[PDB]
Amino acid sequence: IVGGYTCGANTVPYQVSLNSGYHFCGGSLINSQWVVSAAHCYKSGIQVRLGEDNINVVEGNEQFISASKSIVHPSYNSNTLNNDIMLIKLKSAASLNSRVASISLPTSCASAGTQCLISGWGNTKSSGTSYPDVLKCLKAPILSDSSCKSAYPGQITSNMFCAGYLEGGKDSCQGDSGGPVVCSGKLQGIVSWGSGCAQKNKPGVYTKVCNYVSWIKQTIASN
Ligand SMILES: NC[C@H]1CC[C@H](C(=O)O)CC1
Ligand SMILES: [Ca+2]
Repeated sequence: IVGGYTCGANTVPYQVSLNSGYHFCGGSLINSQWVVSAAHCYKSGIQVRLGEDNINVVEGNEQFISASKSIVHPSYNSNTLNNDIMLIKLKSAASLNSRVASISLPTSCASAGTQCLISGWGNTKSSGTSYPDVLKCLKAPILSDSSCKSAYPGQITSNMFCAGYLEGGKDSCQGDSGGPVVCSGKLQGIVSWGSGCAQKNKPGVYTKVCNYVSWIKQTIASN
């Protein structure tokens, strides 16, 4: 997260870290057994880390649970990142508490201009590299579809939206992939892709979760 702030320990209790020897992506807990992340975060051997603040220090509220299965969206296209969504099942149910909590799925899509919270352990520098260790947060609005498509002509599908600031300075960044965009208490986005971080006219692009709620619910119910 570039241009954000330190969330505060466990203030985003649905935020998870995906770990394969090291943190490599975010995700969002949607019930005690299931996490939603980006399909481009897929790999084998994932451990889901819940209740994290400092990802380099055991602080006492963590739960580390291996994934038993991953399900990439059937229509995911790795070249264009269309349908950049994946479900991860936990081998044992998380113990839900005030610091480890699920986020509700959308009942409808959110409007342009709605303010959202984006969070993650990614790079905090728009030029160069610095990783923060504690969870960073950013308040950012959903941008109009026309401004999104103007920023990335030929690349935005109906399964994507932009959020952030066309003037730059505040954005998601490397290592935030797969993490949440929450608006009005619902998981509306997944950190998906962009061009650089916090550059003018290059906002972050997010998977449009509201298009996937039926697939999420049916997939969880059958797996
Ligand atoms: N600034 C958006 C940001 C989205 C994730 C991406 C990635 O890490 O794959 C990097 C760019
Ligand atoms: Ca920790």
